[PDB]
Amino acid sequence: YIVKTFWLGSHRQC
Amino acid sequence: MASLIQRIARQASLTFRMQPGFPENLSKLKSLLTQLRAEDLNIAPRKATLQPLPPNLPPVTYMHIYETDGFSLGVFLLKSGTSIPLHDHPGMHGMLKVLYGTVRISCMDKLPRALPPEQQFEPPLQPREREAVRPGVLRSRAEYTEASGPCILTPHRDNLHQIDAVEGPAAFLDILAPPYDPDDGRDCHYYRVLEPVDLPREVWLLETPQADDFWCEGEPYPGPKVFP
Ligand SMILES: [Co+2]
Repeated sequence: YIVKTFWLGSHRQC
Repeated sequence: MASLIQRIARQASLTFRMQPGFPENLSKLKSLLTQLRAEDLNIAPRKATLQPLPPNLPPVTYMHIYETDGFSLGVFLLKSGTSIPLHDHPGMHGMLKVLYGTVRISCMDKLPRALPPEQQFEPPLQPREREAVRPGVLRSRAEYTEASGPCILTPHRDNLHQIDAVEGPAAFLDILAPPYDPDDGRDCHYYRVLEPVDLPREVWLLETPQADDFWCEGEPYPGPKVFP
């Protein structure tokens, strides 16, 4: 899934 | 009286709010990070398991400490043999301080000139990739430990980096200013450096999706908290 993070931007967290 | 991590957060807020006062504040921030140790964050050094990494666990985890509109502050923890693959920080400053272990940091920048038609890489590229490759400069590749100073990147220099854990797990504290903001045009792009068919030397760069074997999951931050 995609999460918008402060530390890695648009990140696929899987 | 204040914990070192609170003092770092305060000084990051003063530094990143080049305007007048910025260099002196940035220097003071680097001096604070130089003093930081893993124990100041209640993070015990992690050593290798000597076991393979199962498919369901991430290669890297992240502890968030604080973020404002001006900066984000946290810790990345790399397992043995893992990396944060080559990526950029558009319009962004960044600092890194190793807490335990050893990392190799390769630092590059994008230089746009077209690939010469005869140019060849191994493995070979698809036609759409040949059209997309862009020139870059590889500026440094060195190893850093907790005894090294902080590593700095700016919008215009060393803006692309790759971080490899060397001979076991490693962790580092990162400050990013401003934070990434995909909705505002500041996203994290990944790249491949291409091997044609020392430093600083010219390389070729190909923007690429986030690797299938790289992702990062959060874990709780155990150290003293940053308070408003
Ligand atoms: Co980075």
